[PDB]
Amino acid sequence: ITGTSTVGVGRGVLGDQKNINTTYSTYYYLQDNTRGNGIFTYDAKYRTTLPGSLWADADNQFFASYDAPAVDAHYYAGVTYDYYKNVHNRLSYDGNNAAIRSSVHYSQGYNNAFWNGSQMVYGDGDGQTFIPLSGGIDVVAHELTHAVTDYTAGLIYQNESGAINEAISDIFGTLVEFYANKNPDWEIGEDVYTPGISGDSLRSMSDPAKYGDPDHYSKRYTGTQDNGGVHINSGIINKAAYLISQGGTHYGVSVVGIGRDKLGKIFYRALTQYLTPTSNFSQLRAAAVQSATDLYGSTSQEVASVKQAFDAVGVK
Ligand SMILES: CC(C)C[C@H](NC(=O)[C@H](CN)NP(=O)(O)CNC(=O)OCc1ccccc1)C(=O)O
Ligand SMILES: [Ca+2]
Ligand SMILES: [Ca+2]
Ligand SMILES: [Ca+2]
Ligand SMILES: [Ca+2]
Ligand SMILES: [Zn+2]
Repeated sequence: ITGTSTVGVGRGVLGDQKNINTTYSTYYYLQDNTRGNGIFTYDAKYRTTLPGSLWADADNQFFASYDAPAVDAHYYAGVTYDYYKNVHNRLSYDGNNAAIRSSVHYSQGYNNAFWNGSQMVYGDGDGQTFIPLSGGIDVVAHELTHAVTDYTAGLIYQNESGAINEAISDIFGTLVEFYANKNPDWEIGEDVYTPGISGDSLRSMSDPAKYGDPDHYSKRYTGTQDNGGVHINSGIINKAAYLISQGGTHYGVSVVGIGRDKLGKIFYRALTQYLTPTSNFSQLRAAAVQSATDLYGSTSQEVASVKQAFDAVGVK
């Protein structure tokens, strides 16, 4: 909408107060004009029609329980935009400052979030498996990263290419969580998953097997569930990325860690310069090796560590 840029205040899903960029024109709307061509947050009103209504508020204060998922979807989309711009010199998901749209209160008791080809969509959860999913910065960044992937490598959402697609979203979701630097970890979704159980998460990148996901190619899933295991076999790539950053010895193979920032540079370059819609795990290894070679040189430690990490997870 046309209006003037304003700054509201509210509370997110976890009860934390934050400022949000809004737009005033009769109402105060969740429209942040400070980033690209805007970040826009919508109310789906417990229905499944999308996007719903651009979120309107009478007083620019967003402290109601119903407001909390919208506050966090809007704010964490901003953080994710900042990460891609400041760290990778990428302007929004398309690289040309496309408007970022999110809808909250999608459906009833909906235990998921997704990118629908055009926008982000967040359920509220059923209150037992999940609380509203936009409360997780890693979840928000995971979703926006699907848009980045779709505009760049275009990895098809099935089998190995789809597991790479998922892992890319977990990797950058985690790197955005570290960028914001509030309780960062290598787990996915811990802030919104199972409010009655402490210490768990949807997936672990450091130990995928903790939640039944493979941590070696020899343990990959080859059935048809979950689009051929896209959220299962992502564990093999997530583990490789964790090893590249943090190091470790895994199935007897030692990896010298190079840190998060270099992990992000290597995988961002692989995603945007080398991967294709049909890339498999072996091709991802080659893309990561080439990306590290471009950035750091063929004789570098960074190249050596990429190779060790893919060796450790059985990907040649
Ligand atoms: C229990 C759940 C929460 C685990 C997991 N979901 C996730 O890990 C993440 C949230 N953390 N959501 P996503 O990967 O973006 C789901 N996207 C999707 O299925 O696209 C399918 C799709 C394709 C095209 C258009 C629209 C949708 C699952 O869905 O199995
Ligand atoms: Ca209000
Ligand atoms: Ca965390
Ligand atoms: Ca996390
Ligand atoms: Ca929990
Ligand atoms: Zn995903």
